[PDB]
Amino acid sequence: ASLTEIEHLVQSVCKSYRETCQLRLEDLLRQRSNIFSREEVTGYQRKSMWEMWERCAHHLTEAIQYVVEFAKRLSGFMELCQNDQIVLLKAGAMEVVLVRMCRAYNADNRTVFFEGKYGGMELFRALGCSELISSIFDFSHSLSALHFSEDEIALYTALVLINAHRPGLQEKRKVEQLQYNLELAFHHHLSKTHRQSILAKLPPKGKLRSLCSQHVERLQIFQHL
Ligand SMILES: C[C@H](CCC(=O)NCc1ccc(OCCN2CCOCC2)cc1)[C@H]1CC[C@H]2[C@@H]3CC=C4C[C@@H](OS(=O)(=O)O)CC[C@]4(C)[C@H]3CC[C@]12C
Repeated sequence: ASLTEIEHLVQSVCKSYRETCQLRLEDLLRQRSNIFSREEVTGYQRKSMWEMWERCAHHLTEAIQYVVEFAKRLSGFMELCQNDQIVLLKAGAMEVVLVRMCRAYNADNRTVFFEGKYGGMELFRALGCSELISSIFDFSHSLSALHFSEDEIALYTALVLINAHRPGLQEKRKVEQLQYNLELAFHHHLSKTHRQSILAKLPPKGKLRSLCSQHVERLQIFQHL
């Protein structure tokens, strides 16, 4: 790859990310003081497990659909075979959503933007799996310490998705090549902006995977990508 190719790849990834965010960062930041009242937190906790899962499942489906659009606009992804596109999305879409969450996360009070306001992990009590939700909130907290720019999140999430070690891939070296060009792009961007230090601070692949619920993987969205 040339300097021109790598610079064009950086631009493509960052443009795709920009066009596939549901919410604008500036709006998310302005809304930080808009926190659910105790009455509203109560209302969420009052819902049945099913009622809460129906709401959350829909929001996650939408989030996943934005990740799919992100992938489609990523230079090189649509050139991979259909099997591999699907394998990568199945294994990585939720991981991308969990990274994207830090944009909607407020480290100051440990809240996430959800249905129009900020709320803590106690909003999600009716779902059960309290340890997992805590672990998810802890994960966003750790990511928040890095102070990612949007271009950084864009390049990092591209690499979360384009992982040549996902079991079930049928063009392994082709995915390896795209992954490598994305590695070049990410490392390039970080060197030029003097941000190489974040490489050592990024959570490992295994960490992201452990945060993905079985219940998410069973959502019908994964049969209709
Ligand atoms: C953390 C939360 C829970 C996830 C989870 O997995 N919890 C474990 C669990 C527990 C029980 C369960 O259910 C059992 C009940 N059973 C199941 C079997 O059937 C019977 C009932 C299922 C799962 C999720 C839910 C919604 C997620 C938001 C959805 C959308 C966005 C927008 C996006 O903006 S953008 O600009 O970037 O695009 C940024 C991200 C953000 C903020 C998301 C952030 C994350 C959130 C809060």
